[PDB]
Amino acid sequence: INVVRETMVRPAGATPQRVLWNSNVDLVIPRIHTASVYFYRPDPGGVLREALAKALVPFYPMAGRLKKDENGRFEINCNGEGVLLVEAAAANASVDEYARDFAPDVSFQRLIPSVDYTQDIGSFPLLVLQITRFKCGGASLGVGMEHHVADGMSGITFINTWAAMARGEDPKIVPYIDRTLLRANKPPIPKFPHVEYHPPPLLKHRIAVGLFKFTKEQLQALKSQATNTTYSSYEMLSGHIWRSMCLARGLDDDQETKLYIATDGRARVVPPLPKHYFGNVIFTCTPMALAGDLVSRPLYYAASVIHDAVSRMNDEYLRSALDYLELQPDLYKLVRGAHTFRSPNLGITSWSRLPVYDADFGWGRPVFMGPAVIAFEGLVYVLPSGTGDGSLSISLGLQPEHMPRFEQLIGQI
Repeated sequence: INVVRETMVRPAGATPQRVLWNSNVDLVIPRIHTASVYFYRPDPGGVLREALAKALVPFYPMAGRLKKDENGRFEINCNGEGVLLVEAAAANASVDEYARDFAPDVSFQRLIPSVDYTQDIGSFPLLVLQITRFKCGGASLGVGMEHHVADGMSGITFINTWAAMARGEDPKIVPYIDRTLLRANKPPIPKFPHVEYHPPPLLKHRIAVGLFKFTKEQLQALKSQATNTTYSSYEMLSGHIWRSMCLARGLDDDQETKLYIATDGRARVVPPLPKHYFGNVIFTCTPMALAGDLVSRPLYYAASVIHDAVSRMNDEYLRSALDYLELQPDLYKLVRGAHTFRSPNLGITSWSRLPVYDADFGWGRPVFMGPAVIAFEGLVYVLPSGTGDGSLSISLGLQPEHMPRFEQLIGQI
């Protein structure tokens, strides 16, 4: 990959010099990962830059820097120091030479800046953006965001705002920037045990990435296997992936397994949070069951443990977690990235609700929106459909000798 330019873009002007306090859910997050790649194709530089500065007027926390206070608690120091925007060019080109089946791999890590977090926090950009053009109109947007500034939803809002501005339009949107709403009460009064942050079950006493497609003529069936109640397609798919991995890993029947589902609390908090709330609201929801009960009983049981676990996270339960996390012994060791989604556990983060394919700059809309590289096993990305099909794709990492099976049980609905 060749590089034409590298610019540290700061807001167009007039930005507050805040220091944003961060809510407990603004601190417990898996690392600074959350990378993303956007793939474009032809349709029917001097503008992408100024649109970023214009979009950094309302979203000034993105142009800030990471900082600790006197207690070591992480903050967002609104420096206005800027966001890194790179415009790359590839000689070899052929976007699908490059992306091929769009499955994540190390070559996607090259559509993204290198950046050393190990350095001092106050002097790396919280967000980096790369624009890599190809041979006949292929474009690639790489996004690398720090978790302590905003969640995925608030990050996609920015990319959409940036794209809406580059189109020659205007944002309409003012972000709500105040994390004191999710402040735990004084004193913390937990009402639940909160097994979400309990240690995961242990397996009873590098890798291969896999991208899998679910047509619409597959999701129909899952809705056909639904019974007292009747569950939804995503709840079936999720349990289907839970069921498949429990069989792909050859788990013993009496083993406890844990599914780490990220949950958006913006809508279930009373009173409801403001629109365009800028921050991290992602709460953890962990349904659990024995490995045998998932795979021996019908698929609607796997949704039963998933649905009843998500339906328990009401305003009384979410605010009880904020009080709960205030009492934890170490602030960021509940952060568990590299070996929590080990066997027999797993994690499923879904993007089937974020307006992902709304990043039209003028080159059309994305054909692809997905993660750059799979770090390790256990994390399932529920991709959204771009062609309006009603489809649903998933990307996944597993041990090299569990993927050949996992591919065989996923295809059988």
